[PDB]
This record gives sequence, structure tokens and C-alpha cells, in this order.
Amino acid sequence: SGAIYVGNYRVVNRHLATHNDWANLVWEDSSRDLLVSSTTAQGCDTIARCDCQTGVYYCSSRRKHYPVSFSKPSLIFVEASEYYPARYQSHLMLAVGHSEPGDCGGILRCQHGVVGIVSTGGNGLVGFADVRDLLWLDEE
Ligand SMILES: [Zn+2]
Repeated sequence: SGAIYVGNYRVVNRHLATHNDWANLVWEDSSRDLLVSSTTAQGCDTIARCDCQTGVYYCSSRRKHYPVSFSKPSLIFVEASEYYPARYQSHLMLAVGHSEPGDCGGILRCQHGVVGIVSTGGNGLVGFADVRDLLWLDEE
């Protein structure tokens, strides 16, 4: 579990969005596993605007933050998980590291701020849904 809070937006894994998220929907994209809902309070997080490929992510199934190198966001085949069938996920970054389903929502951060959230795992990789392209998270 976990979310990003920026401005009056909450960014969550689409597959973990609640009824309240859907009832306050701003934007969602199944291909990316992302959903954004509106908040009443202002968020604590800063979104990175960069092409960093090094950062640190939170792994809840280890109670640990790990430094990782990760690939640039791309269209990647993901094997079946507890929450999605095998499919192509867009805007996905991969790193070598531990990730189980419940690790979804852990933040990946670089020197500039939040890069994305854990979205995939298995076979010794962790996948992150990028958010650095979503410039609108900082306005309106
Ligand atoms: Zn960065």
C-alpha cells in the first residue's frame, strides 16, 4: 500500500484505488496502473522532473529502503500477479530488487523528489509506475 500526495491530488495504484478515490476521480490509466483522486488537504510530496536512473525505494515486505538503478519508463510485458493478468504495462521502470504485491505504493525517490510508486514484482525485479511525466500534478 501507499500513495503520493501532491497539491490537492492523491496518486495511487489503480488496482488499490478505493470507492472514495473513484468517487473523486481526476485521472486514471489502466495501462499505467495509476489513478489520481482529489484531496481536501495539500500534499507533502514533491514530484521529480528529471531523467534520473538512480534512486531509493521503500519495500514494505522488508521494512527497508533500498538504493537502486532503474530503467527509463517504457512499455513492458509483466507476468501475471495476484492483482493483474499477464499484460503490457506502460510508463514502467524496472530495477533489481524485492517486490511482492503488498509492496505496491512504496515510493521511489531521486535527488529531485518522488519518481514513482511500486507497481510490479516477481523474478527478482521491482517495477515502478513513473509519475515524472504528469506535469499537471503541480498546477490547478
Ligand atoms: Zn531526479
